[PDB]
Amino acid sequence: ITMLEDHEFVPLEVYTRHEIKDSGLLDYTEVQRRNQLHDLRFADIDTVIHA
Amino acid sequence: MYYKDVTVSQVWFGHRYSQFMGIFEDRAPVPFEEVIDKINAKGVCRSTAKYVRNNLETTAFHRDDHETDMELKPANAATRTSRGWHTTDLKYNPSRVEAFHR
Amino acid sequence: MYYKDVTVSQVWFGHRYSQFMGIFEDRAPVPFEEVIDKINAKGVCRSTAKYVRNNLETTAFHRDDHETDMELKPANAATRTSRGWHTTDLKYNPSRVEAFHR
Amino acid sequence: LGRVAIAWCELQNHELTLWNEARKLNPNAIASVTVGRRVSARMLGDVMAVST
Repeated sequence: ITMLEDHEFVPLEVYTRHEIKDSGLLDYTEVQRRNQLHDLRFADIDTVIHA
Repeated sequence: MYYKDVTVSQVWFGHRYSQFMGIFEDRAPVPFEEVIDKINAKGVCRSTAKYVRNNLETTAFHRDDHETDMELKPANAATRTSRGWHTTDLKYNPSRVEAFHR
Repeated sequence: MYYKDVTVSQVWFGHRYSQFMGIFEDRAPVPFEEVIDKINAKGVCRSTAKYVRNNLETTAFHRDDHETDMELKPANAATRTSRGWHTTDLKYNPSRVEAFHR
Repeated sequence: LGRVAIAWCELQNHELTLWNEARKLNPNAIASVTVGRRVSARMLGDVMAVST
């Protein structure tokens, strides 16, 4: 009679939540972030021209 | 992505102070020849955008002046922003003249 | 969120019947002083919107009239709707006059 | 299963006395079974003397 050896069950998952989220083509959060930062990045939202 | 944010705004200049009446924001493509010659090689871009909206061919001149080639420059860095580029930082608006829809 | 839905519309008034030619919907911020004084304390809001859009300072007067302090009132309750507020329920449109772009 | 193994070792060590008595009784059969082949045993004294 031989004792059953100790076993360690490492965490395992084919699809983590990060890659499950990245599976979708477009993410609304990222798309909206880029589209709303577009104005700030490619234009001046503070300079005021009066003439 | 090589596009020109063609935007046009109609502004009421009132008896005392200004007011908007519409901003037609649009994204316009650029010719293959423009990308090959001016964008990639010389690092510049034209002040005009020849493109087909609404089954019609249109061009818009930056600041409504004659054709010129602005020097393409990097965009100001914001939080979590990759490398972008834009020729103009401000946006042209009509000069104030009384009681005219400019 | 304290914003003013500045919407301006150009309407054709034909000899027989009317027709739209554009509705510039826009959301405009309000001054800190306006929020502190008129919104929180008196519970009212101005009929104008001092805000800078498209690198220009623009104001819109509600119903295109002189400035007044409209009384803020709760929005009509719809399904699964939280507590909102708005000064005006209708939206002003130009009076019909023949063969004019108003 | 460790309890089973301990009890089995105790069972062998505890039946060793029965096995000594059985060797004293029927040496031929006891020696044959212990060895694994049918053999004939004689007066052990203190250790079994066998012969194929």
